[PDB]
Amino acid sequence: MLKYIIPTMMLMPLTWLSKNSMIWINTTLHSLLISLTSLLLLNQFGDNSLNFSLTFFSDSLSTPLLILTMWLLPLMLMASQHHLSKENLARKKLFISMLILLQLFLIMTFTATELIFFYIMFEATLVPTLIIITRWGNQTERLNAGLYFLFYTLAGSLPLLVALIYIQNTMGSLNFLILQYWVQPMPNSWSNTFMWLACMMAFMVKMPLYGLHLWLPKAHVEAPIAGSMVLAAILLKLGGYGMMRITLLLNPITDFMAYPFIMLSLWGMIMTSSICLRQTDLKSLIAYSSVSHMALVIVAILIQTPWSYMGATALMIAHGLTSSMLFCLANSNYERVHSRTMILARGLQTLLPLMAAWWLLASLTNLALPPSINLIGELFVVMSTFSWSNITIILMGLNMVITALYSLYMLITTQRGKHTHHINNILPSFTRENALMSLHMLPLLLLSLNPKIILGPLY
Amino acid sequence: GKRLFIIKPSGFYDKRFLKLLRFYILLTGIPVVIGITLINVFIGEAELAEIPEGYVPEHWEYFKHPISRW
Amino acid sequence: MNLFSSLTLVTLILLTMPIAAINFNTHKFTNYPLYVKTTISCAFITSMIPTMMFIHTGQEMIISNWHWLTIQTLKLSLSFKMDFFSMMFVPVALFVTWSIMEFSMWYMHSD
Amino acid sequence: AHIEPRYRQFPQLTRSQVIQAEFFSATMWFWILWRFWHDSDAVLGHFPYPDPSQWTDEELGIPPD
Amino acid sequence: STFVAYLPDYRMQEWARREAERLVKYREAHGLPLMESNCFDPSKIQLPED
Amino acid sequence: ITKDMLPGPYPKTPEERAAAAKKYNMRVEDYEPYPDDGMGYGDYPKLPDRSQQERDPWYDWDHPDLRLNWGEPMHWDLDMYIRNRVDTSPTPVNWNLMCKHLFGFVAFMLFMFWVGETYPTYQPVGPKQYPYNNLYLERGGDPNKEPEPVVHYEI
Amino acid sequence: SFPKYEPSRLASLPTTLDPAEYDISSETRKAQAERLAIRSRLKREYQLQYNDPSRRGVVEDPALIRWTCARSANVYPNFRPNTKTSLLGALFGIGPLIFWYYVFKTDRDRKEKLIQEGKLDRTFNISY
Amino acid sequence: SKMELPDYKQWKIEGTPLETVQEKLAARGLRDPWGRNEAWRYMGGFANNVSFVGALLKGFKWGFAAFVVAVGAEYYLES
Amino acid sequence: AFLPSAAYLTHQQKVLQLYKRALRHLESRCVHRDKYRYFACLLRARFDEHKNEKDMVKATQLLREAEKEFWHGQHPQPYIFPESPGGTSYERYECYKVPEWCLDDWHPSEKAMYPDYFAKREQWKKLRRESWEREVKQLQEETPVGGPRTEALPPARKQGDLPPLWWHIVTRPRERP
Amino acid sequence: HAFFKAMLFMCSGSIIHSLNDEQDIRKMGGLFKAMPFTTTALIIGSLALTGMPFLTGFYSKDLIIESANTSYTNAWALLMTLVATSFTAIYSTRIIFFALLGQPRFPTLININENNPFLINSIKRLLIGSLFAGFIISNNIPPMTIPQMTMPHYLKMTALTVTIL
Amino acid sequence: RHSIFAFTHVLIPVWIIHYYLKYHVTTKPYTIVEKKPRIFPGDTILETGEVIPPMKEFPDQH
Amino acid sequence: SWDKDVYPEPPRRTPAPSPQTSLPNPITYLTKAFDLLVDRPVTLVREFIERQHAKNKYYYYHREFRRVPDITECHEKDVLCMFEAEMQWKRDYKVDQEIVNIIQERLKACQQREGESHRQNCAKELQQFTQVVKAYQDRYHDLGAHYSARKCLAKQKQRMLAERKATKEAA
Amino acid sequence: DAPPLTLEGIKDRVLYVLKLYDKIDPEKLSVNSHFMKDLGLDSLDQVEIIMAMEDEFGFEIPDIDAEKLMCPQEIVDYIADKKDVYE
Amino acid sequence: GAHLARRYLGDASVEPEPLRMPTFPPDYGFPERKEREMVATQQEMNDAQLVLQQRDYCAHYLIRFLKCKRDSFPNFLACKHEQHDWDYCEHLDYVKRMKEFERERRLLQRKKRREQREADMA
Ligand SMILES: *C(=O)CCCCCCCCCCCCC
Repeated sequence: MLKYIIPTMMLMPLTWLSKNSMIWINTTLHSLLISLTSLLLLNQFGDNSLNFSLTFFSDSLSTPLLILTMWLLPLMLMASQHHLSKENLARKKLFISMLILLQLFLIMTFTATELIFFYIMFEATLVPTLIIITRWGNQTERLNAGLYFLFYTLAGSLPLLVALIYIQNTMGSLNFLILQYWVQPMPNSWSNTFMWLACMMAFMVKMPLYGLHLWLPKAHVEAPIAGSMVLAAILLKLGGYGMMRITLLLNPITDFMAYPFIMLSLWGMIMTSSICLRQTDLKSLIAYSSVSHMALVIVAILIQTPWSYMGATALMIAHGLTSSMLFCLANSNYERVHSRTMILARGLQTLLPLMAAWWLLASLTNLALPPSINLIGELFVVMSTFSWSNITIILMGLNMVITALYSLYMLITTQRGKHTHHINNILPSFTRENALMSLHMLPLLLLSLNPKIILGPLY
Repeated sequence: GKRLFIIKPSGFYDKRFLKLLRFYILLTGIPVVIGITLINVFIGEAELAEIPEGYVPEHWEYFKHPISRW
Repeated sequence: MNLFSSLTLVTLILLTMPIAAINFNTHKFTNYPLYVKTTISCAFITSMIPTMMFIHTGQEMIISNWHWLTIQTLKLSLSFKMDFFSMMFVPVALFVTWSIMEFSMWYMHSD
Repeated sequence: AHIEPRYRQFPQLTRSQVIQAEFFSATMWFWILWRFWHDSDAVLGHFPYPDPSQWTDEELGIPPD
Repeated sequence: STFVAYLPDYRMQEWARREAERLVKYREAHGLPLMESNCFDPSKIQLPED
Repeated sequence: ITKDMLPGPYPKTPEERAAAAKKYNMRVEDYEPYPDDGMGYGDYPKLPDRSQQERDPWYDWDHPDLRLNWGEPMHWDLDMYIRNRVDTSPTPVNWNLMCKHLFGFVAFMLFMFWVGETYPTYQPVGPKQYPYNNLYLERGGDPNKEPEPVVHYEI
Repeated sequence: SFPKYEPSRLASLPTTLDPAEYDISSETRKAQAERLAIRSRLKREYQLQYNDPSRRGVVEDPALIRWTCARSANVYPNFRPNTKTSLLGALFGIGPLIFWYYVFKTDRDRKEKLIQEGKLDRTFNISY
Repeated sequence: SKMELPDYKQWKIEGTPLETVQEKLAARGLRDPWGRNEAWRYMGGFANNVSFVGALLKGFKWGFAAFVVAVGAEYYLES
Repeated sequence: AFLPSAAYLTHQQKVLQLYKRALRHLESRCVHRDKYRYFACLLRARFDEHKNEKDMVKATQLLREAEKEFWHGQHPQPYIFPESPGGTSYERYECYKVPEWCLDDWHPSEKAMYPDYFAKREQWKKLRRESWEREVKQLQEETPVGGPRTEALPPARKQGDLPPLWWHIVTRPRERP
Repeated sequence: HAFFKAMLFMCSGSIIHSLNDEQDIRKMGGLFKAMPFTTTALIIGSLALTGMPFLTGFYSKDLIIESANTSYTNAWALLMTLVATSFTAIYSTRIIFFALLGQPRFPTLININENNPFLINSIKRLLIGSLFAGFIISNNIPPMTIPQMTMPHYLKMTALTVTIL
Repeated sequence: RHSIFAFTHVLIPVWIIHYYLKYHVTTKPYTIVEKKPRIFPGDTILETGEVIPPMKEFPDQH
Repeated sequence: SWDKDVYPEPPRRTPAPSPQTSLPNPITYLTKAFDLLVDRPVTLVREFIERQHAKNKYYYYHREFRRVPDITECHEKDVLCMFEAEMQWKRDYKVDQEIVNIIQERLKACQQREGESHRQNCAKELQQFTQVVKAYQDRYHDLGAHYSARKCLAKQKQRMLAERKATKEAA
Repeated sequence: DAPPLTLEGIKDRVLYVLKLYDKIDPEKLSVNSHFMKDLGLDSLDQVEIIMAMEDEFGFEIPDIDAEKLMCPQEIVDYIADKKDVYE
Repeated sequence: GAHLARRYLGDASVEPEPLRMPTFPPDYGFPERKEREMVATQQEMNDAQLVLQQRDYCAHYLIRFLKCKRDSFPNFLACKHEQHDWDYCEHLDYVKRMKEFERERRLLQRKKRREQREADMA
């Protein structure tokens, strides 16, 4: 993984040496070139992981997340290059520097061979997201959201540090391959109870688990578009990848331990979805949709069945792409109408036909329309949970209503009806926005043909 | 007759975006599909054969399509 | 075998090609509903012929023509099942949809 | 030309729709009358339903008792 | 799309099918049952005596 | 925007209520805040809980779809009462009469279906007589074992 | 005679059956005049801000921002923990959770007990 | 474009059931103020509409004649 | 109740509204024209029975009982005109009523194929931007203390002056685009 | 069912467009002779809906009635099936009586016109389909099950008696 | 240029699908499964040439 | 092509078409027109492509793996050989899943081929399918999402212990 | 389909519907005639006449607008502004 | 349909239950009864691909009608006589089933009369 870290460390002076008018083009070109070279990680096997050295390895689980991350960064640079056109050159270069550092941090975190390196890199991902949220955010109370995000993450992750150092001192190592070959069963003791809690609560915080999800409806709203995308499409999957790695080490206690937590999602993803039925802020609606999808991911990972794992990773990738596209749509509409109120801008189909088509495609991919990746993942999760127990189909099936009952609702109020009279600054669609949304959407429809590369490590 | 001007939003921008998107997709889609069909027709696929005694093939010889072998 | 499978698959492909034709369009079409109505009628004939051969013989089949997924022990493939129900339902729906082409061409001319 | 509008009177009708409607009504009546003269079974009665209680005792195997 | 359409026989999965094309061909020739119910040889297993 | 044009706490004395009514641009008598149950409604007034369909559509509104004027202080639950959602328009029949009629109708039909399931109808004929021991071999029975043969005779 | 309209929570009384509409008192007249004047002033402000040729943008609606801030950010500063809110939080916040946990624990215990005694039909279940 | 209306003298109250309604009202002591406006609906081509049995038996005569001709042709063509 | 110009509905307006709604519901319940005409004459006679009244309270609960009887004898599914709200064709082509200001966002390539219409639109825009100042000057002085009491707007007074706030009514979209 | 239901809806849409989008049947009538082809299509569609013998519906609907009585079935289900058949006949002739028969009720501007080749050819194709496709399908499908033949006379005329009543 | 619509839409997909089925679909096993045809007593088989014997003598009822 | 033993097919028996009516069947003329219009040019194109293939021929081979001692002949916490044993066990798992796929394809092909006589003419396929899924459930089921050769070895030891107490309680 | 209407045809049709009324005479009926002042009718006659034109032209005129349609020229004006004449 | 009245509204101890019928041995008052004969051999009736519900005693006419449907294409109405023959055979089978029903009813009535004789005699 030293063939990708050094290109980002060379991208850093590439955005610190360009002119004031050529930073965006050079950064976009070189990040797209790195995204093109990112496909060499697909040399995987059905039984072995692709190991490069003692510190970096990549199986069939971290590879789609890596590809999504360094495909999302050029999209981030496109999405955040208009509302920062009034900023200072030094602050613009600092913004690009934070984005490049965040991408480097993510691609170093996703390939961490040993778990302590993953933990320190996982906490190191806090700094640029917090800086972006508390600096380039628009609303007044963004400091509260940044403090809530940082403290939820740290209060989750410090018992994770204590448990990881305890495990390393107890058995001898934290390599994932060695722990795959030196695993030991954990008996049903209260020490193992608190060990499971310390190893899990950080990832339940960053997923987020229902009950501890309160850092999402704030930090997803007042943040800018790039911070919203990096919060919605990567870091939750970072927590999911960490939980997937950790849950190997905590058998067979989880079989009688994960009863509340699973069900803390198995009801929560109902009522949070109901919150999307009564939301006046579109970005909060997208954030709560992300909460519901991550609760489904929590259930799939915690029941630890194979089909659940495949559904979890497929829904992870599909929901990340869909939520990034929806956040870009919300940002474009907010730029056009200067308000985040959903009830304000109405009848946008009569003025913006192509944007209405993109809205329709994004809403259809959000409600798991087959044969998209989201339907594949959610269907695999439903099969696995029905294998777990019968009655839980109800707890999924009613969600099958409510998701549609908000998503098409989000499609209706913003697009269908008589248009607003006093709003007369709706410009035609920018080519930048259309390019960004096509770059969001077309990879999903292309991966719908060949999903076998994003179905997990055990396909 | 009595033709009335149908008031409509400006349709130049979306049509230009779709045209240039189709152009930039096809400008590389046509040569790569021409190369693919020329590989399929002229170079052709592989043939399955049993391993001879005393031969240790390279890894790319364990695959069929020439693009996959490359 | 040769006539039946080819004719059913080209019925499907004939019905699905105007979507790509209109998605790869630059200019304004000259009677696009007329073109789609001709496509519907030709697909009706191309689907009525294997229906006639099934009435003559009694031949049913299943074609798994694209290996899509091999997920764990389950195999998912693009499979078309031509049996009695599909055989005697497809031409009826295509004829009704042909009449719907003609009536919608007359009806929505002001739209 | 087309059919010109009229005010509080019967609209002008050409020959084509009238002869089409008359021919189709005649075709329907001819078809139903021909199928009633040919088959006459599915509507009026196909097979003689025998009376259940009129069967003779010696062929149904009940001894005289 | 060209690259992902032409991965070199991904995860050896297609190869596994070819291996299956050999294996049952073996086990339909010598009269062996189709698939043993024990993954390892039972003669090399020492159960804990009780 | 400014701080004193925004909602605050629950007013208690008359002059705070008058200031709230001035801010919410209603009369001092038509301003009825929610009761102080500690739920978080604040000083938001209680509209008479009517759908937007109840408003006259022939009136010229600033927002014709929502039937709401500009700056009109909307309901606390306006998103519940939009024209694509829950309505409160009057019905030709009473609501309780509607509910008891529907419940009695469905209960009577379900009881009729129950008593018809208990009391079936049929044609006074015998069973379908099948060959080959009631088709044992064609039903998946093992040919190596010979079950008890049934034999169907003339009548 | 006639069947009198009984209003409910989802069936409002008709406007023409209201006795208060049939009141010709002076106080109702000044109330109607005052609300008409308020509505006329707001309408005049709206169409003054609406027909301006120089303005090209969003006419700010204070009522919409007021409603959004009352719905979103002004719910916690005006909250007092009392017995009613505590009872409604205990009935709706943890009740469904413990009910669902109990029914699922019972079902999973029954399924595990049936499986471990070898009675459940799991012959063709090889996907899990 | 511009359509020329016919004369208004032709719309008379008679020839309708409207005059029966009017005389029953006069028996109770009222008068009909809109006889002429509704008099167009019962005068002209719309007068004496067929009953339902006439609607069901549309085209029965020619259908029966063609049925007789066809059954005679198939009766004489069997020999 | 809720009217743009008046703050209340008088007795005459209530009686006429009840009469019109009763005639509509009676026409719905009496589908054939002759039965409808006969019962409309009967209803007009019933309304003219109590036309000449001198006590306001007697008219008040007579109207109350008449409205109660009309509520009892209404059609559950009254006839609604297609363009009226609640009809099948209500606000349908409102989906195609694109506002005129979007024409200000057109490309110069697609603005060159309608030269004369856009020149006339430029003239209309100039007329609006030269009439706005005198229309707001007219509306400022004519407005009394406390704002206007009614929603009615004053008309054009001086010669050469356009009525105040006229753009979004004169340039409203057509019914059939 | 598909053929004559498409016919009925499509002729209804022709009538709706011919009368300026007036959809209520209480503002109708007098269309028996103003729309001859549409009246013929609507009458044939209603007759196929009711179960008029030797039409398309008679080749399916009446047959299921012959299987709805001589079977080990629920009594109340068959009872409301027959009552539903009577109700179908009732509302079909109700639509015939209100829309086609009677006297005109539309506004005084008459714009009745159907002389368009697309509509005429399309409804003609659906009319030929409703005339003969039921016979073709009922006589061309392979025999999949055993039809009921020996069954009494009072059960034989049940569908026709219910329709006539 | 009168019959383009019956050639550029029909015959070229017929050739493409026929080739793709003849040399890419039916080559792989069990992709296309055909039901065996109906055989009646007294029929003749082209592949074997053995004619089916006729059925039993009918105990006629009418 | 495919090996006939791994995907068996009973030989087809197509009847001779015996005409009894004077009306000529149009399906024969349709097949003749199809063979005159479609079969010949496609066959010519395939022959040309086969000539171009036969101009330049190259070979590809099927990879094989030798036998390593499995997980039961490995010292605990000894990675350098038990890793190979786990590797071979995962390869055997993939091959065995493909074997189950082959049996499922055989069963479905038998059902579709025999049609309405599937209850009688496919007893062998269903019996072999039942046997292979019983053995598959006895080998790999209930392992979990983090399965390894140690878990399968423990499950096999548990099953053999249950068999031992079964024969001890029956004697 | 849907033929256009001209304002001359609008007043011709309105005067045609007015001239068939039995409480009116076809002699002093003009296009600038007040219904109660210059013609002498009732308010019940006014609302019933408004309902007659509502049935004639096939759309509903609201009561708030219906109370002010007081002369045939004003009815023609309301129909003209509703139906977008002289295009 | 008076059998429903005789079974439900009257007494249920004399009318047969179609779920369990016949309840009496076949050899009751029937000296040397005959067995109904198959005509179609089970292999010939199996390779004709008949549905299991259609595989009753009269499958030979079904085989003949299917063969006539196959050979007389496209004249689908050419040989309806074989269809009439198969329908007649099905009608005869239904007649035999109804005769079995009447025999069971008469035997149950005779059993009731025998128990009535026992009650009024012993
Ligand atoms: C006794 O009645 C046997 C017939 C079948 C059971 C009764 C069926 C009743 C409904 C169908 C006949 C309706 C006659 C008007």
